[PDB]
Amino acid sequence: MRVLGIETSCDETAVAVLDDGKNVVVNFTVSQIEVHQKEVAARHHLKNLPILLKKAFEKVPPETVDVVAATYGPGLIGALLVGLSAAKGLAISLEKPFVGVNHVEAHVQAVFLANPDLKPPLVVLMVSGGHTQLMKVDEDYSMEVLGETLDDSAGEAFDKVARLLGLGYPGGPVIDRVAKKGDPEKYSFPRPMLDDDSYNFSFAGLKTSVLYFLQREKGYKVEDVAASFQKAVVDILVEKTFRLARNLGIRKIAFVGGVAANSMLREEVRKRAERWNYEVFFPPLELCTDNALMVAKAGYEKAKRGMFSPLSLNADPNLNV
Amino acid sequence: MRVLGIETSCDETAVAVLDDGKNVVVNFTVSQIEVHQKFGGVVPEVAARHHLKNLPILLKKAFEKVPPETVDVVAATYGPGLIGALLVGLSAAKGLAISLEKPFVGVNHVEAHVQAVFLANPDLKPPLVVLMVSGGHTQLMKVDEDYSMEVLGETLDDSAGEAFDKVARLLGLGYPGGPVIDRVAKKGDPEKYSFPRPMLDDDSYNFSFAGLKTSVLYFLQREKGYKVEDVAASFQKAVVDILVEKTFRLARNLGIRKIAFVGGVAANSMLREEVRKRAERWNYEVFFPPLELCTDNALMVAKAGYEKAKRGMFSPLSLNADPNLNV
Amino acid sequence: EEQKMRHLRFENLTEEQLKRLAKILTENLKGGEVVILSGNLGAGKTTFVKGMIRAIGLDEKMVKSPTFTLMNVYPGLKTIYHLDLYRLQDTDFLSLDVEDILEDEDGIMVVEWGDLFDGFWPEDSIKVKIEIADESHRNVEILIPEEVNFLVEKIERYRKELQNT
Amino acid sequence: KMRHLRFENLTEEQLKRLAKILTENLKGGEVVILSGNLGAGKTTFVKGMIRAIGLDEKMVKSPTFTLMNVYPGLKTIYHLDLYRLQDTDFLSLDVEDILEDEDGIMVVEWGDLFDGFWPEDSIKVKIEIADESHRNVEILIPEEVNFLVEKIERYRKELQN
Amino acid sequence: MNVLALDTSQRIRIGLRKGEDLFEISYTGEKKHAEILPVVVKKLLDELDLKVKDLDVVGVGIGPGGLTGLRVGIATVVGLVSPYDIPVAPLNSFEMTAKSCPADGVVLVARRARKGYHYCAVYLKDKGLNPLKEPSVVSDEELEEITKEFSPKIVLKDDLLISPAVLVEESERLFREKKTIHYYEIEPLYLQKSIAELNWEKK
Amino acid sequence: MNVLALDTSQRIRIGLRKGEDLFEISYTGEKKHAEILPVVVKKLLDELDLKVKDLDVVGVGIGPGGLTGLRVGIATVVGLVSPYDIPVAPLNSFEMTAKSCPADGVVLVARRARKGYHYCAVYLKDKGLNPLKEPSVVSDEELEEITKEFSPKIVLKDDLLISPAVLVEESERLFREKKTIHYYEIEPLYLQKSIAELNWEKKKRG
Ligand SMILES: C[C@@H](O)[C@H](NC(=O)OP(=O)(O)OC[C@H]1O[C@@H](n2cnc3c(N)ncnc32)[C@H](O)[C@@H]1O)C(=O)O
Ligand SMILES: C[C@@H](O)[C@H](NC(=O)OP(=O)(O)OC[C@H]1O[C@@H](n2cnc3c(N)ncnc32)[C@H](O)[C@@H]1O)C(=O)O
Ligand SMILES: Nc1ncnc2c1ncn2[C@@H]1O[C@H](COP(=O)(O)CP(=O)(O)OP(=O)(O)O)[C@@H](O)[C@H]1O
Ligand SMILES: Nc1ncnc2c1ncn2[C@@H]1O[C@H](COP(=O)(O)CP(=O)(O)OP(=O)(O)O)[C@@H](O)[C@H]1O
Ligand SMILES: [Mg+2]
Ligand SMILES: [Mg+2]
Ligand SMILES: [Zn+2]
Ligand SMILES: [Zn+2]
Repeated sequence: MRVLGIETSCDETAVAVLDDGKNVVVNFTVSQIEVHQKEVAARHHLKNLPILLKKAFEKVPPETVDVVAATYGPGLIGALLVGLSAAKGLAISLEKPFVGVNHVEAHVQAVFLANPDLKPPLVVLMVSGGHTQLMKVDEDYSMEVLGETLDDSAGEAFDKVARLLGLGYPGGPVIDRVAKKGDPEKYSFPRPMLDDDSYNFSFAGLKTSVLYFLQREKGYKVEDVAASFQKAVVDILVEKTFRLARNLGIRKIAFVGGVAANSMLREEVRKRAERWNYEVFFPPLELCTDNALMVAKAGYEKAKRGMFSPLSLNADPNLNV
Repeated sequence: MRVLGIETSCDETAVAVLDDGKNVVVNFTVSQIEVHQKFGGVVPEVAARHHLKNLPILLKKAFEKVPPETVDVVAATYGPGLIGALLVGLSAAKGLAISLEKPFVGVNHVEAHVQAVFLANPDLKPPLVVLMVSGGHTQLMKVDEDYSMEVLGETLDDSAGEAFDKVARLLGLGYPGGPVIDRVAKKGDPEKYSFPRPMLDDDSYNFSFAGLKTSVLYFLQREKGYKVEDVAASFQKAVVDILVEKTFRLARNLGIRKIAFVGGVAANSMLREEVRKRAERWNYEVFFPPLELCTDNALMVAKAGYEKAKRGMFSPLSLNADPNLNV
Repeated sequence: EEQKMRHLRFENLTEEQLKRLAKILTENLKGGEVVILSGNLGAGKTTFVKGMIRAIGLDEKMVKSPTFTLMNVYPGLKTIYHLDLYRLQDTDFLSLDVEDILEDEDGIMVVEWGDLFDGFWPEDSIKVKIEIADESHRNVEILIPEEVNFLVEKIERYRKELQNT
Repeated sequence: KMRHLRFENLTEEQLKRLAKILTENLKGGEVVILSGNLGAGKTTFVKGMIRAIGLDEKMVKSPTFTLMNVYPGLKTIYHLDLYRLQDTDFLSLDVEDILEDEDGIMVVEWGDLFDGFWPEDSIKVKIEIADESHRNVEILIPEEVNFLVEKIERYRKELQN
Repeated sequence: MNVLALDTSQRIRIGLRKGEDLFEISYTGEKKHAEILPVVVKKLLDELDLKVKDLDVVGVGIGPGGLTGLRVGIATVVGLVSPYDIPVAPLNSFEMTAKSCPADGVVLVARRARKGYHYCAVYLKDKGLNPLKEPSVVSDEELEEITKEFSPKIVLKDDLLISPAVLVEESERLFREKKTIHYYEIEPLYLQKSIAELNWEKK
Repeated sequence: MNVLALDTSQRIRIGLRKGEDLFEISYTGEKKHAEILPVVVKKLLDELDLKVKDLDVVGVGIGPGGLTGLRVGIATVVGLVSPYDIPVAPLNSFEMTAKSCPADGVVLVARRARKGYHYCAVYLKDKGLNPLKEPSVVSDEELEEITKEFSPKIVLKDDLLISPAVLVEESERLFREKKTIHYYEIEPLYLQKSIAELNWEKKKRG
C-alpha cells in the first residue's frame, strides 16, 4: 500500500513515498536539493512542492500510489493550503483516496515506531517551542489534551531566558550546556501552577522572574542563574508528568519535542522512573521527526482503518488532539 | 398505479390520467374545452394547436382534480411528429418527473396507435398483423406474444390517405378526399376504368401510390366524356385491391389468422366490404375501429406508459424528440 | 404571373434527367438559401427533392411526400429541410416554426407548394416551376433573382452534359 | 501629526483595561503596532484587547512560534509576533493579504521592526517596564483616528485623579 | 432563500441559489436543448439536497430568441412548478443579456434574425436598466440608422452572453416586487411573428 | 480537445471542454476555496465521464488577486496534472477579466489591495488584447492620474467577472501557439510584494 505523503506544515517542503508504512521508496526534501545540487528557497511551498512531485513521479510510476496523505493542521493557512490543496487534487487525478494528517496526532505516533513492541496505554508530554502539553493515549489510541501551557511553551521560556543571559542560539542546548557548571539550587525561582488541581502550566512567570533579577541584581554567576532556572522548569515538568501518570495510573511515559533533549530533564525524569519503576521513552538521535515519511506513515495507519478525509477538508492552523 | 401522459405530436394537445390501465380519472383536451368555452364568459383561454400556451392550463385543470402526489409515472409522445409541437409535451413531461421525483417514459405514438387495438378488445390474443393506413402512415406490422412489433411493409411514396385526398382535388371534390370519393364511388362503376396496381405481384410487402395519383392525372388531361363516380370507384378499387392482397398475402405467408385495421382510411366502405369477404372465405379474424375518428388523444400514451412502466422499460432525461420516427 | 427575375427553362427531361440536374442545383450551394417548388399535383415536385438529397450524401429512399408531416428534415453535408404546404391552415406555423429555421444560415430550405403563400418567403428565394409534357418527360423553369448570380452560369453549363446524350 | 498619550506606572489589571478601551473604540481594518522588549507585557496587552471582541483572555498566547494567532470574535483580531520571523515574504504576501480585510484588527508584537512595511496611519503602543508589578505605556494615535483620543484620555484622567 | 433561474434564449444558462450558495452553469455546443437542460437541472438540484417543492421562485428566459430553444426552456419550467404552483418569474433575454455586461452605458443588443433582418433593443445601464428602445425587429440598414443615433459603447451582437448570477438576482427581485406570475400565465416574446408583417409589407 | 481552465483569482470560475462541448461553472458563496474548488472539479469530471489523463491541457488563473485563493487554485492544478506532466496554460487573471468583457477599445482592470493602493493594468482591445499599462501597484491617487491619461471606455472595478469560456479559449490558444508550461514552471503574479516599497518612500517624503 504505497502512501504518497506531502509536508507543507514544517519549513522543509517534503514529498515521500512509503510502502506498508515501513520500507521507504523515495524521500525528496528541498533541504536536500541544495548541496546534492551544489534556485529553490527555504519554505516557499507552492514553488518547491511542484519540483518534488517532478522528482517523485520520475522514479515512482504514477499508478502505484494507493493513498495520498498530507498535513492539514496545525501550521499556517498558506503553508497547509499548498500541501493539502495539492494532495486533494492528486487523489482526484489518481482516482485514489486522500488523508488529512493531524500533525500532533502523527508526532505522538512515531513513539510507536521507536519501539514496535511498545503497548499503547501511555502518557505523552510534548515540550517543543510551538507546544507544551500532557495527553492520554487510550489502549484504542484515543488522545486528549489534559495539560496545556496558558501563555508560553517551555521551548519559548528557554530561548528568551537564554537571550536575557547573553547566551547563544539555540535556547535550550546552550542553557543545558552551561548549567552543567552552575548550581541549580542557587536561586529560588518561581515554579508557576505547581502542587495544583490543574494539569496546566504557565512559564511567562519565570521569563519575568529571571529578567527582574538580571535587572535588580549583579555580581551573579551566569551558569548559576542558568542552572537555577532550568531546575525550576524541570521541577514544574517532572512533577506534572508523574503526578498525572500516577493520578490515572500509567508506568510507561513518552517525552516528545525539543525540550525532550534536556540532560537535566532526562537525568531527573530517570531518577523518578528508576525509583517508582516506570518505562521512560524519547525520540531518535538526529531529531527531524518532521519529514514526509512522518505524514506518509500517519496516513498509512489512517487508510489501514479506511479513515479517509473528504475533498471539502479545510486547513485548521489551530488543530490539536 | 396513476400514470400521467401528454399528447403534443401534431395538432391535438392532450393530458390524461390512467389507473392500472383502462381506468380513466381524466382525459382533458383543447378540443372539448372549446365547446365548453361558451359557458359563463372567457379569460384563462386555450388557442387551438398552440401546445405551449395550452399544456399549462390542461395540466392546471388536471392537478385541481388529481393531487399530483398520487401520479406514479409520467409519459409523453417523443415521436413521431412536428419537432417543435413535440418538444413542449416531452420537455414538460421530463420536468414533471424531476419535480415529483417519479420516473419518466417517452412513448411511441405508433406503438401507441397499435396498443389502442387492445383498448377496444382486451380479450384479443396478441400474435396478430396490423395494417396502419392513415394520411401520415401506410404500413404493415407484426405484434409478438411478446408484443414487440417490427414494421414489415411501408409505402415508398404517398399514403393511401394522401392518394385519396389528392385525386379528390384532381376530381374537384371535398376535403377530406377519401370520405367524398367513398360516398360518390358508391353510385359509380368500380371496373369502368382499369388503373395500375403499382407493386401488385411484386415479391415485397411495400406500397406505392404516386403511380395512381398520376395515371388519373394523365386520364383526365386526356379523356373528356366520362362519369366522375366511374373514375372514383375505379381508382378506389385500384387501392382496395392493392391493400387487401398485400395485407392478407402477409397475414397468410407469416402464418397468422388474426388481422387489425387502423387509420381513417380504415373507415372506407369498399375496403371493409372486400376485407370482410376475403376473411369470411379464409376464416381469418378481421377487426376495425368504430366510426368515431378520434385517433389522437392522451389515453393512448398514458397506457403505453402503464405498459412500458409495468415492464420497467423507462426513459432517460437526455431523451430527444424523433419526428422521422416509426417502429 | 410576372416575376422579372431570370428565366432558366428546360424541356422534355426524363424522370432521371430531372433528379440529375436537381443534384446540380443543390451541390452548387453552401448554406442559407430557400427553394420554392411549384407545379400542379403529380408534376414531380417531391420527385425533384430526390435529386437534391444526392448533394448532401443520402439515397432518396427517405424523401417522401411530406404533406401531413409538413416538414420532413434530412441531415447530411448540409441538413436539407423539406416542406409541403398543400395542407396548411394555421399561418402561425410560418410566423413561428418555419421562421425559426430561416435563422439557420448554414442549411438549405425546400418547399412543395411555396407559391401558395408567396411573399412570406424572402426576396433572395429561388423558384423551380415543374410543368409536365410526356407521361415520362417534363419541362422545368428555374428562377434566380438579382440577389443570386453564379448559378445561371453553372446551370446552363450542365444543360450540355446529359441533354446531348 | 499624531497625539502621544502616556500612562505612568500601570497595574497588570489596568494595562489589560486600557487595551480593552483602545480595542472596543476601533472600527475596521486597523494595525496596532506593539513596541516593547522581552517582558515589556505586549502579549498581556492583547489579552486585554480580546475582551473587546467577546472571546476569553485564556485563548491569547505568545504567537512567537505560531507567528500568527487569530481571535475570530465580535471582530477578528489577527495577532503577529515577529520575534521569530525569518522570511520577509510572510510580510510581502501573507500580511499584505491580511491587510486587505477592512472589518478586522491587526496587532503586531515587535511591529517596530520592518518599519517601512507598516502604514502611516498605524496605531503605535510603546510598553515599558518601570516596576516589578507596573508597566508605563504610550499610545500614539495618528490624527486620521482622533475618535479614540477622547475615549482613551477619559481613562488617563480617570486614573490620575 | 431558494432560487432556480434559466435562460434557453440562445444557449443553456442555469443559475441556482440555496441561501448562502449560488452556482452558475452554462452548456454550449452540439447536444440539443432537450438533451442537456432537464439533465443538468436534475444533477444540480440533487447535489444541493434540494427538492423543487422548496424553491421560493423559479425564473425563465422568455425574451426574444430561438423558438425551440425557448419552447424547451419554458415547458421544462412549466413541468417543475405545475404540481406546486411555485411562483414563476418571467425574464427578458435582452434585459438579462444587457444586465450581464460589466460596462454601464448605452448598450445595443442585436441578434442576426431572418437573413437580412435583426431582433434588436437599446438599453441604458445606470441605477437599473432604463429602457430606451423596446425589443422589436429591424432591417440591416435600420440597425446602422439605430447605431448612428444612440452611438453606443457596447455592441452585444450575435453572441448574447447572459450571466446566470444575473437571472437569479432578477427572479429574487421580481418575487419581492410581487411581479411574479403563474405557470399558465407565461407569454413568450416571439419577435419572429413580427417579421412576416414587415416583409409581406415590402413585396 | 479536452481542456480544464480554472481561475480562483477572485470568486471561483471553471471551464471544461470535452471535444465539442463547453461547460462553465462558477461558485459564489460563504464556503472557502479549498472547501469547494476540488469537490466541483471531481464532480464535473465524474459527469462528463472523463478522467484527468484524458485532458490535453489545463488552464490556471495565476495573475493578480486574492492570495489564499490563488495559492489553492495553483496547488490543486499542480495536484491534478503532476502525475502525467499535462501541459499548463498560465492565464493572467487581469488579461482574462478584460477578454471576459464583451467590448471594443480602452479597458482599465483594477482590484483594491491594501489600505490605500490598487492592483491595476490598462488594455487596448480591438481583437488581440494589447497592453497599454502592464499590471502594477499604484496609489489611490496615481489611479485617478492613470484614469484621465489612458482615458478608459471601460473600467472593471473590484467585483471582476471572468467567463470560464474565455479561460478555456486562451488555454486552447496558448496550447496551439506552443506557450504552455510544465506545472513545475508556474510563477504566480504576487503584486502584494511591490506594495511595501511604495510605503517606505511615502513615509520618507516628510
Ligand atoms: C508547531 C511546531 O513548530 C512545534 N515544534 C517545534 O517548536 O520544534 P521542536 O524541535 O519540537 O522544539 C524546539 C525547541 O526545543 C528546544 N530545545 C532543543 N534542545 C534543547 C535542550 N537540550 N534543552 C532544553 N530545550 C531544548 C529549543 O530551545 C527550541 O525552542 C511542534 O512540535 O508542535
Ligand atoms: C400522423 C397522423 O397525421 C396520422 N393520421 C392521420 O393522418 O389522420 P387519420 O385520421 O389517421 O386518417 C386521415 C386520412 O384518412 C382518410 N379517410 C378518412 N375516411 C376515409 C374513407 N371513408 N375512405 C377513404 N379514406 C378516408 C383521409 O382522406 C385522410 O387522408 C397517423 O395517425 O399516423
Ligand atoms: N420526367 C419525370 N420527372 C419527374 N417525375 C416523373 C417524370 N415522369 C414521370 N414521373 C413520375 O411523376 C410522379 C410524381 O410524384 P411526386 O413528385 O411524388 C408528386 P408531386 O409532383 O410532388 O405533387 P404533389 O406533392 O402535389 O402530389 C412520380 O411517380 C414520378 O415517377
Ligand atoms: N503591570 C504588569 N503589566 C504587564 N504584565 C505584568 C505586570 N506585572 C506583572 N506582569 C507579568 O508580565 C508577564 C507578561 O508576559 P508577556 O505579555 O508574555 C511579555 P511579552 O511582551 O509578550 O514578552 P515577549 O517579548 O517575550 O513576547 C506575566 O507574567 C504577567 O503576570
Ligand atoms: Mg408531392
Ligand atoms: Mg509575547
Ligand atoms: Zn509536530
Ligand atoms: Zn396516430
